[PDB]
Amino acid sequence: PGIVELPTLEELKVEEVKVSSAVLKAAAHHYGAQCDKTNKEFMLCRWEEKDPRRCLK
Amino acid sequence: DGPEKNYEKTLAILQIESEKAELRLKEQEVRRLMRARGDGPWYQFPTPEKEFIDHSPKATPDN
Repeated sequence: PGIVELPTLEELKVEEVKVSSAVLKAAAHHYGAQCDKTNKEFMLCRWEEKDPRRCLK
Repeated sequence: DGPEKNYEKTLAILQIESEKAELRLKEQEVRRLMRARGDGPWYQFPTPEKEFIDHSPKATPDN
């Protein structure tokens, strides 16, 4: 069939959090309190568009 | 009674038998065609029901 179209390393290039899981769990509740709008937008687009390549932004 | 009664009774019997003959030939053709390509009421083989499919959002987003 057709060739699968997936983004490149430049499109996937973002500097990440180099943060341990214990640190994330310590900051977890306030992260879910303050950063909830962007997180909910990303989760909404993830369950709306099942393709992960449509939610890189 | 007379010969015309037997004559017309024979006509009615022949009409009924000829109609039964053509109906049996047509139902043979109908059954053969419908079994060959099931698109009418008969020979409708089953298929799993869509009503037992979960459509709620799930844990994995890629569904």
